[PDB]
Amino acid sequence: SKVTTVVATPGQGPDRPQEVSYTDTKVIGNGSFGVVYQAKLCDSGELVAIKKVLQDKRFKNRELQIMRKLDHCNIVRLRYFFYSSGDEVYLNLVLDYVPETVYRVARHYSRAKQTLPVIYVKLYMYQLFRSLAYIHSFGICHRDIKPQNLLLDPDTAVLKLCDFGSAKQLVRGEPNVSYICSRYYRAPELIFGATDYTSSIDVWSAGCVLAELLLGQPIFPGDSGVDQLVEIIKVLGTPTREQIREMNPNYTEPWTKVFRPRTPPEAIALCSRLLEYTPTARLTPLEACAHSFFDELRDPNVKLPNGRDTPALFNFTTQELSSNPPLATILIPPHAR
Amino acid sequence: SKVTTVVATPGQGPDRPQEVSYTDTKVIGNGSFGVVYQAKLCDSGELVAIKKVLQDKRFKNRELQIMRKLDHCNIVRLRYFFYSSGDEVYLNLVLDYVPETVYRVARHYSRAKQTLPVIYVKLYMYQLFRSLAYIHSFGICHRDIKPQNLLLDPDTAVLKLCDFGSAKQLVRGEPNVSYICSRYYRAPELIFGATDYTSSIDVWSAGCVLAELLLGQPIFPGDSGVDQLVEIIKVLGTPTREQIREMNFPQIKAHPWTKVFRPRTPPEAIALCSRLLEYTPTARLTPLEACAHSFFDELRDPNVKLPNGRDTPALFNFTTQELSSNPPLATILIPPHARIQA
Ligand SMILES: O=C1NC(=O)C(c2cccc(Cl)c2)=C1Nc1ccc(Cl)c(C(=O)O)c1
Ligand SMILES: O=C1NC(=O)C(c2cccc(Cl)c2)=C1Nc1ccc(Cl)c(C(=O)O)c1
Repeated sequence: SKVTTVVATPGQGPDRPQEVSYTDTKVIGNGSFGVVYQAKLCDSGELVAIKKVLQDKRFKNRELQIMRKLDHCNIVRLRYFFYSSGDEVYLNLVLDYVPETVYRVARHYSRAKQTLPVIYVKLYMYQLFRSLAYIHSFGICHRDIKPQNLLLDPDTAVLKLCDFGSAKQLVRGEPNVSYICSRYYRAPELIFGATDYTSSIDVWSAGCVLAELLLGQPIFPGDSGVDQLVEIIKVLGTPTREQIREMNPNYTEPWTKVFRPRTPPEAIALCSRLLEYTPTARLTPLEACAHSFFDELRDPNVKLPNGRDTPALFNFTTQELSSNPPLATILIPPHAR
Repeated sequence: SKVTTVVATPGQGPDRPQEVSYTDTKVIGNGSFGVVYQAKLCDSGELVAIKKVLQDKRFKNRELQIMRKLDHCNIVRLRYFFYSSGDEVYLNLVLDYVPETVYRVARHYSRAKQTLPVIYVKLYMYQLFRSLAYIHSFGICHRDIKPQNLLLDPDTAVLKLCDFGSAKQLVRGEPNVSYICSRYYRAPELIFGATDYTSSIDVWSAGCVLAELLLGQPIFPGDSGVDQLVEIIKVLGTPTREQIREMNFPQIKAHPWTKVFRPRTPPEAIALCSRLLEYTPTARLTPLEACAHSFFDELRDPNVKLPNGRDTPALFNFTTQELSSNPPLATILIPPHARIQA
């Protein structure tokens, strides 16, 4: 059918635009400040997604700047970006296409009264943590970690983090808005309105995703900040004054009984280390990958339930390990090339 | 059949302990910080609600203290309150029982593609505003105005505000937490984390309820603070710096509200919405000023009746306390035929 041709700029490297053509354009949903479509590149016949947002024009788009700077196997990649109109100027990001979301998958198991096999919970959570160790190493915080922003390829078990419309370089000393991050996944300090939060808010969110995958429903639900805190308190106990001071300095004023009996002790151990009141006490993304809960992924014989091999899991780079190099000794198993 | 008898304290009358007996304790759902049961009073065979919450001896119950001082035709009345067993202490509040909530009713119309007949939108919204004018006159802010806390009697069209588990006396100068209020109904200043907010946050919430009833769905939805703001901006335009300062993004302009609602929607309803949903807290109408808005002129008509043939509920029995906010408004709030000597 219809073929659109544009002059787009590659996401990485030399700023040397090239002609790009795509076809079969259908709307595939909705993201942050725009609309995501799916289309097929004519040259390679490969499927891609195209996010499209209105552009300020006398202002540089922050999502685009953060994206042109990332290259990781667990993050959707910016392939190109170009401008289009409708006066109104539109910015178009040409990203990797991924068929499913962790959201929709978990829901399937949920209404069928089934619980996602723990092997997948491991594969998915591990990859999310690698992606976080990576962007954090650049001082970037996603600020919207929730199941809906976790894409999955069903057959390969590869997971990619997406939607960077809320991502931001967090600089010690500068303040940041506290109204970011979706309900159920917001870290306590965000609920208490803190504006001096660090990247550990992403870890709390990830902790909520893990717990949700093991539980079969959100662990800290609530229509208001108050309700959510009541849920959090029911599990982490009441915050000591010291703990309240470390989340937000301007306040105003078991863990096994939580999950079914089958659930592995490691999973619960990891949860408790992620979901902590004190921001500095939560594990770092990298420290999480090296947690025993992921030891099965480091087994040489591990395979997917469909018979296939696991995705790339050990191809760590120096950038990725910068957070804490000595961890390579665990992160990279003996057999791994 | 089982029967429970307890010695409770009247809700407002002088402290003369009364023996109360009830039967049929059945669960009706979750109220903030507790569970609410339904029960039938033995004698009158009248239904009541009983909100049971955990009472930690360290402090006195703030919801209880607030409700004991309240008595208005559009607010749930605290009939009696007594303590009970559990190894913990449970505070029990015997409240008026009302069969439906605005949430459930707007929902039936919603998942069937119809909107609530405007006459009902008027009756319900007006009563909500009276209830707000009243508690605000005491300096109390509900802080959780949403469809689920708006009870309705189907036959009489009477509306009662409930769930005061978040209500608080707001004192100029003292700070207040900003994580109160349910998503979709939070005023901008709350989203921006403000801690010096006034009772006008209840008005913003009420504005969201009105818009929702006219629209058939929430007017400012969003899973995050950011999303909600984008929705608010799409309609109120971008906040000027001055407006941001009084409260404490891809710039968009003023959105003619009429584009927002269905065509057929009354100009008065839209006018009222715009005057309620304002960035500047001090610019939003007061509860009382809202009741006197032209959108409610039909309720002041002497011939007005309910679609089921019945008369409208009490709407003009205003008290001095209620009007304290601005006495001169009585001249409009109390229509002529409501002044005819008996
Ligand atoms: O294949 C994709 N690459 C992407 O970058 C995204 C994506 C997903 C969420 C937000 C943004 Cl900004 C982009 C894809 N998919 C997508 C887009 C919108 C929706 Cl609404 C859904 C979905 O939930 O199914 C998936
Ligand atoms: O008849 C009632 N008197 C009341 O004060 C309440 C009520 C409603 C909401 C919160 C609280 Cl704390 C009490 C009633 N009803 C009620 C209680 C719980 C639920 Cl969960 C629902 C409901 O939504 O159906 C209605």
